[PDB]
Amino acid sequence: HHEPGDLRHDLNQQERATLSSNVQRFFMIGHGSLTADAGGLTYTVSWVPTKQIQRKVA
Amino acid sequence: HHHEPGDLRHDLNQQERATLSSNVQRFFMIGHGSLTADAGGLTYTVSWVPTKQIQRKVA
Amino acid sequence: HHHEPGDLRHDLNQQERATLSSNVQRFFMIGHGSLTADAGGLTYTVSWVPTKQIQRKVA
Amino acid sequence: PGDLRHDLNQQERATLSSNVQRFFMIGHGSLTADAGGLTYTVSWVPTKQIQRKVA
Ligand SMILES: [Cl-]
Ligand code: NA
Ligand code: NA
Repeated sequence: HHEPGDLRHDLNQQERATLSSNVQRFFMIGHGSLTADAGGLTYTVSWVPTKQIQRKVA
Repeated sequence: HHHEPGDLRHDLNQQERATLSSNVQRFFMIGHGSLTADAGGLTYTVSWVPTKQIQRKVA
Repeated sequence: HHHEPGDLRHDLNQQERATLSSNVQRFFMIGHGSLTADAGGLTYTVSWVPTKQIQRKVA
Repeated sequence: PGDLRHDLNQQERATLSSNVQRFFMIGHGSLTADAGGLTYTVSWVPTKQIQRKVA
């Protein structure tokens, strides 16, 4: 799988999996923005993650 | 009692929503989209063409 | 286990998609299309007329 | 072009051509058609080394 040079580059699997879950949950409970264009869909959401992760990415 | 936003999720059924949430989760895990440090926190953004059944509805 | 977008790729067979992926990798290496910055990250976009066979499937 | 590839070296540009190629196959991005022909677009964050350069 692709290894992007964004904030996931500094997180371990557990931490990345915690964040993947955050995003999936937010999508289900109505948070963020799902929009469509010519291309397809874009989902965007912002949040403050748990402190353990927040210290690492903030 | 979850918020029900008026974005594209407004046009989609529960199954369609659950499928897309799965796309978003997996995309996060497989390194797609962009995870940046925003003002106070994180922003995750990802773009994709959904599977055919959903594509029919959104296109 | 890959994502199966409902875009034109939905309508193409494995070999036609293989060929197009090659067309795209080639175009990138020879200066075609446009590689630009943000969205957070990179966007690459390229337009082209594919072979007559693929052409008929996609129009 | 005088886009980002202008400033990227051969290893970097090859890496990205491989990203683009793999993303096409794994279903990421958007393949659409016009009266023209086909358009493929995909966005992504490259490996740190390249992301550090283009951001
Ligand atoms: Cl948000
Ligand atoms: Na896609
Ligand atoms: Na086109």
